[PDB]
Amino acid sequence: RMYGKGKGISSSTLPYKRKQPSWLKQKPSEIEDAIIKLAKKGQTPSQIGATLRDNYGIPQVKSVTGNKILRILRAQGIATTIPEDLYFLIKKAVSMRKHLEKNKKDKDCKFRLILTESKIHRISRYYKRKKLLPSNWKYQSSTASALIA
Amino acid sequence: PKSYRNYSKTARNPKRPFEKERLDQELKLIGEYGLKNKREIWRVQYLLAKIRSAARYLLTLDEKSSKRIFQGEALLRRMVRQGLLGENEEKLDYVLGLTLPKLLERRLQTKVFKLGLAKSVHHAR
Amino acid sequence: IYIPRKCSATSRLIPAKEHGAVQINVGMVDANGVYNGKTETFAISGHVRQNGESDACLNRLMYEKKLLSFQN
Amino acid sequence: KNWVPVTKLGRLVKEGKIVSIEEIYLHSLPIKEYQIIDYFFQPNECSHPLKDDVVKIMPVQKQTRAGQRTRFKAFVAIGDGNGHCGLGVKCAKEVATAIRGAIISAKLSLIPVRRGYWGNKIGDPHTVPMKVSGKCGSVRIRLVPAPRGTQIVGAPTTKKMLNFAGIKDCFSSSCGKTKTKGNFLRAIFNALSKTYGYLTPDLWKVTNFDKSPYEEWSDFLETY
Amino acid sequence: VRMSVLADCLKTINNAEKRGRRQVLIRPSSKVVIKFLQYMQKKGYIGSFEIVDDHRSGKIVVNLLGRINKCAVISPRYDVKLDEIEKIITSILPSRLFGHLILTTPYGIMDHEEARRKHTGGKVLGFFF
Amino acid sequence: GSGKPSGLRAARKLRIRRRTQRWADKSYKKSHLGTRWKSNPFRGSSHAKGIVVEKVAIEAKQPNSAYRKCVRVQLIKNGKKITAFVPGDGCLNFIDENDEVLVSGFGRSGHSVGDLPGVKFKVVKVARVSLLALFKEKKEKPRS
RNA sequence: ACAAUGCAAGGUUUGUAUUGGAAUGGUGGGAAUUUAAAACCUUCCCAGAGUAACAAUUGGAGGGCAAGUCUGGUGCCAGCAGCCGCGGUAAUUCCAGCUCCAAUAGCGUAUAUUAAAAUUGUUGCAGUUAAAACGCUCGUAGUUGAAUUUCAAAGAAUCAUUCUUUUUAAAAUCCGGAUUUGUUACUUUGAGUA
RNA sequence: AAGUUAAGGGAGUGAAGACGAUCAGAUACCGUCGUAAUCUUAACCAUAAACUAUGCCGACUAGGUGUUGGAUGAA
Ligand SMILES: [Mg+2]
Ligand SMILES: [Mg+2]
Ligand SMILES: [Mg+2]
Ligand SMILES: [Mg+2]
Ligand SMILES: [Mg+2]
Ligand SMILES: [Mg+2]
Ligand SMILES: [Mg+2]
Ligand SMILES: [Mg+2]
Ligand SMILES: [Mg+2]
Ligand SMILES: [Mg+2]
Ligand SMILES: [Mg+2]
Ligand SMILES: [Mg+2]
Ligand SMILES: [Mg+2]
Ligand SMILES: [Mg+2]
Ligand SMILES: [Mg+2]
Ligand SMILES: [Mg+2]
Ligand SMILES: [Mg+2]
Ligand SMILES: [Mg+2]
Ligand SMILES: [Mg+2]
Ligand SMILES: [Mg+2]
Ligand SMILES: [Mg+2]
Repeated sequence: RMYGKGKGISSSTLPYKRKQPSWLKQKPSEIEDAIIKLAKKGQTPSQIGATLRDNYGIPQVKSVTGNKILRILRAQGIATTIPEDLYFLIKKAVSMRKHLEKNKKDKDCKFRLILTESKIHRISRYYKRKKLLPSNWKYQSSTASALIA
Repeated sequence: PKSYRNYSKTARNPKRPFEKERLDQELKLIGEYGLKNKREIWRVQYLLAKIRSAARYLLTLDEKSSKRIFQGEALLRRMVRQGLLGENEEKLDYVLGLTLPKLLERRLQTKVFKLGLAKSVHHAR
Repeated sequence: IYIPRKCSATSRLIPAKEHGAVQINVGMVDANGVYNGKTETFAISGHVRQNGESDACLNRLMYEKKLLSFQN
Repeated sequence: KNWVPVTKLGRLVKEGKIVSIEEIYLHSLPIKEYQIIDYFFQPNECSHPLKDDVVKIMPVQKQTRAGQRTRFKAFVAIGDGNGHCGLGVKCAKEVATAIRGAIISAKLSLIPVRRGYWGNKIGDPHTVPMKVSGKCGSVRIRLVPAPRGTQIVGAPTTKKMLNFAGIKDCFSSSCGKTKTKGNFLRAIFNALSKTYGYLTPDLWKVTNFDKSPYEEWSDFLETY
Repeated sequence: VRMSVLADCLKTINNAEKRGRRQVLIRPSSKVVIKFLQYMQKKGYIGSFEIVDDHRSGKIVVNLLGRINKCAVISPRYDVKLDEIEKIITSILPSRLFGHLILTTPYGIMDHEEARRKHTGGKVLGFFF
Repeated sequence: GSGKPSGLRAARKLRIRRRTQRWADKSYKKSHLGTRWKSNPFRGSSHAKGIVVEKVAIEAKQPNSAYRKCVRVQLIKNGKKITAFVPGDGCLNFIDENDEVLVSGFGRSGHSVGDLPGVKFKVVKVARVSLLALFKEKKEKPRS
């Protein structure tokens, strides 16, 4: 684990066969449409994937549709400006900051806030290095709260 | 200016000056081949040693490397000339197998002693 | 030129002062069950004996021959 | 010189049931009696005799309620000068007795050491075959094989041991306290021992086994 | 974390040899590692090995002949010129008569002797005895 | 892990640590600090000439019992006062209370030698005659 | 140096005290030459060793470390001793004499330096307790960074191996044939260096 | 932890201090009393045998007895 002393290995691990299984009836177009609908309804990539797995009969959008789900969202144009994980981190940070504002003496929270900030800065940096974030994007503790939306 | 007439040490000293066995060996050598000091022995060791070093270096290179064939061959020839090897033992692995006796044999005094001329080594000298 | 002995299991090859290491000798059968004259041989190094894998190694060796039949 | 042999191997060796000490080494047998070793290396019959030396007689004190109580550890290296080296230790009250004990110990130890070659094989092996390294206590020594004309580059003690072993040409190292002579000696011995137990491309061959003295002559031992 | 897969694999192999295993599961296969293994096989030290393809970094399992004394990586893959080789080999491997010092060389990976024969030295991966 | 970095491009760290650490080596520090020239009577030299100021005794280290015969001398070079032990069975009297003595080290760089407490110097010539020669006596006699 | 006897030891020969003829530099003087002129070098001719006075020293002999528990003197004094130590009336250590040992026309002492030093550690140190893991985490530079992209295949020589030849895709170029295809590190050949 | 600064708080404990003993002496150990501190609030401090005296990430190697927290199966 990047920050704790946590060393767990709980993980999804996908099956050997990566051409979709026989029982999968859904044609790709339908699944794409479903994905789009889910996106519209406010769900994030991971969440969307989960929904697809559970509510509909489909293991992996990658086996049914050549593309992964983020890619298809992008194609359809409903991709977030601000990437999933990063966004989540930002939200968490914001929450922490609110708590701090409320409740000044919380040392552990402060420590954890610092850690989350650091992680954001890593993630943020990575995104900048690609082209998902713009280069003009620092993350600010003052702004942050407004950013998430 | 200084002269350009360069000069060189012919003999290295021991290292460990009162090792018994070595000393005894040296003394034996002196006895046998009528030598004046340990210095003579040291000088001959040095002479031998350079050659040995060269041989070692050559062996580190492979056969039909130009250097090995040329320089090694030359060395071998020199050894032959000196009366260190002769007919049977001319292969560059053999020039390592030289010892001090081999070299001392070819000293003039020793030769003289061998080929009649004088009753002794000392006498020959 | 004494060529030392190769542990038949692990091939480690075993020196003079090993002791420990053993040359176990297995006697053959001839149809009836009676002791045939011949003897099939395994040297076992000390290390394996110390470990306790020795028995396993022996079993494997037997399997490789025909002497016993289960492997593990 | 006659002695009533106790052990089976010894008994066998009493008569000409064994060719060489090589055979006994091969089947990793525990030599108990020094008499066996003596029999294998006599001045008559045999070629190279066992030249010995008291490399160190260190005095060693126990400190009882009434003063000191000195014993003398003797170390001895014993050596064929060709293949077989041995290294014995004995702590005893008198010096001579200790020395005597140590020679016996050395004989018991006596190990075959593989001499090999540097570079390529010409007449008769001379150096160690490969870099072998023993440790005992702090002192760890790494004999490295050398070319022919080199002597044993190494400490006096190491030189002494190596001549006995029958290595002519080597390169010593020595990490650790070499002033502690006994340990150094032990390390050297260990290194020497390692020479057979190394497993070179030479020895990939799986040559079928020889029969041990105990099965080949079991019938002859039933008489006694 | 991982850094040099190959090094780890070699360490594992060495450990297996020490124990006296027979089989051994080298856990992330790598082209380089495979090449190394092949080389080893060629010079007799290793038996068969069944590079098992997952759908990821593969696993190898490798069949051992009880024959390796040590095998190793020498990290910092030092560039090594053809003249510089000899000293390096002296430093490393136990005898001039045997052991192998494996270089990655612009003519694929090969041992020091091979390199010498060719003419090109290169970067030095590892070795065995 | 080793402790040290063994990267291919690591050289800067490797050099730099060594450069800093060298200074922990006592001998190296002695060689390369500038206080050598400052804080040393001979000022980086084999010997020095000093006129004598006082013939003096120095009591030895506790186990041994002697009064070692020293000479407190003033270096002409440096204006430094130093005790220099004088060898010989009776070689204090071979020198005068004001004699141009030539004094060497004792054998241990600065570090003091043997029974003597803090006398780091060995007078080895008086009025240009060799102390050793005088001691032998068959060789020479002190000119004055 | 050599040979005689005398003496010695060894399984007749080596070794070592009397003699005594051979050898020869050195040293002295002439030349020949050398050299700008001399001087040396070498060269020849006269001179010319037996205590071959034509005289070997230097530093050591407790250990480290080769060599004395030899003789007198000193008596925790003087002194020696790089270090450990020696000296308090047997000092194997001082001061001597004798004998021995080492290196020897050299041999000591000092200061510096290299090796010894894997005691600065790239190779190559150590960090529970010996000196040494920052109180802890984050963190920039720094160093380090999973796997993945043409794998392979066949023929001839040699003593399972070595060295060689041939083809297995795509694009541009040339009259179905034939021939170019990321950058740098790295490496190989060169070139050019007093 | 002590310590510092400022507000409260102030029971017990209790550096200081005071006696009582103890002892040749006792400015200590034992006892009685007893400020500072201990407590909170808001700052400083930035150190401890801050000790697993074991830097962190990684791979491998060997069994058993457990134990905290989940998951899987079966009784
Ligand atoms: Mg981290
Ligand atoms: Mg993990
Ligand atoms: Mg001029
Ligand atoms: Mg001695
Ligand atoms: Mg001295
Ligand atoms: Mg006396
Ligand atoms: Mg004396
Ligand atoms: Mg040094
Ligand atoms: Mg070194
Ligand atoms: Mg150290
Ligand atoms: Mg400590
Ligand atoms: Mg820590
Ligand atoms: Mg960084
Ligand atoms: Mg990679
Ligand atoms: Mg506090
Ligand atoms: Mg407080
Ligand atoms: Mg207050
Ligand atoms: Mg109160
Ligand atoms: Mg109270
Ligand atoms: Mg601290
Ligand atoms: Mg600590």
